[PDB]
Amino acid sequence: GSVVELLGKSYPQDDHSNLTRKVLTRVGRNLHNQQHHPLWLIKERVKEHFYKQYVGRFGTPLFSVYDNLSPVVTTWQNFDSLLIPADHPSRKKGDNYYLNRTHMLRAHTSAHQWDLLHAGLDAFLVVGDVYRRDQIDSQHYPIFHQLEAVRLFSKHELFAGIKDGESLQLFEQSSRSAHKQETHTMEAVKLVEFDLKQTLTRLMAHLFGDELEIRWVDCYFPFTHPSFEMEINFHGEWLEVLGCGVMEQQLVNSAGAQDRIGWAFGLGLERLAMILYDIPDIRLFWCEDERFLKQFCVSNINQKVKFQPLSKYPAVINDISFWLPSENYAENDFYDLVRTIGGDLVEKVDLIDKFVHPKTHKTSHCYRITYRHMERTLSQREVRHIHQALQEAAVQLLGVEGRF
RNA sequence: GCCGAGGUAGCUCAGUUGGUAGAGCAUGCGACUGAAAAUCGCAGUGUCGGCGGUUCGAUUCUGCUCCUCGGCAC
Repeated sequence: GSVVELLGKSYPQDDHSNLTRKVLTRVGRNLHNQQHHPLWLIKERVKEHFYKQYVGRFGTPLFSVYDNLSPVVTTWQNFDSLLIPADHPSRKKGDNYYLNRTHMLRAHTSAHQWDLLHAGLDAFLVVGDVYRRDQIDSQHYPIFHQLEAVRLFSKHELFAGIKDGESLQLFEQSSRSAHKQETHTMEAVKLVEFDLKQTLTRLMAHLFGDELEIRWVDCYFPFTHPSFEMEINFHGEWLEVLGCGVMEQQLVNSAGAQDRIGWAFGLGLERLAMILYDIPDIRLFWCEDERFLKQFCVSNINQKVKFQPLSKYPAVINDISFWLPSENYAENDFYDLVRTIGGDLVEKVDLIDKFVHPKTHKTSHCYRITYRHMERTLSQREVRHIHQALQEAAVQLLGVEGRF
């Protein structure tokens, strides 16, 4: 192509330019907004915590969210503004999706970190979709989303609530130790790290509970100094969820906060929403079968769910109707006998009709049992025995008169 | 980035030693039922992944690509 139009804009090409048809379809999909989409939950699920938990100044929260931003970011943005050196590994063409040499599809939300600073925000969140060209397996995929967050602080406030003897210039000419920026102070550092570590420890528990195995491991980031990587154990093996550290000053000073300090952090909604929901193969996140997108109904974000596998095989539906016996009979009783008699491979049951006979005045119910194996395709003959093993069981043990 | 397996009716797949293709589950009408299910009778469906190539003729053979799945690995 001579050019490529993405969002009311067309971009030239070159040996950098490498966007595939496949990938491209996705862009603008903005999944972290399909409301009842796991990814979105984690957004308010996280948007909320911060709303309640923090509010600097009056009733205006300090963490102002941005959930709809242009993935198509310049280059200076995604790399340069974050002090990322030239020829740095992560600038490999076969890792990033470039439109042209100077414009690409943000590899990380950390790309906006600079603009927002410059602007005026001193505290914010950015939830979006990002791309990274790579494999496609259980835990990796062309496209995913990130929730990034950032907070700054005032020199007369970082400390403040301290034995008010202001002999604490939030930063000097020291030196970069594996523990602080050459232009930072231990007291200042140790604090925000606490806040950053703090805010995060707090935020996690809120989401997961307080029975989560979590630790910090030291790491590296071109745009943060003390860098830590929050990992979370579950299933027996420790998994990872985010990246964070204080903010690199140069980065800040360059922007519009020559006299401030702060921390940044961005997490992977797929990662979180995967443990928090027991969805194993990231890919599923792009499934459309009701059997999926719905498992995440709930009238409350903070509510919890536990992914039901979901077999991609022919289902074999049968119906069973019976007249109800007076006085004793509750729905959940019949839902268990089904799940008891030939259960384990039922997937779903629905009440498809409540008929109150006009003359006998006896009630009838019609349940729709959706048989469906997870490994093979089930035959009518294989099933029926099960269904039948419920017709002569539903009677005896439930006290119904079987319309069959 | 590399190595292997594949893209065929809604879903899962089989087949044609090359002459435009099926089985199970699902779907539609009839009977039965207040309405269903099961049951019995009848029926339908696919540009057989996209582009070229060998051949009288390809979904079946070759060459490329796109996509999917898996295994190794940056």
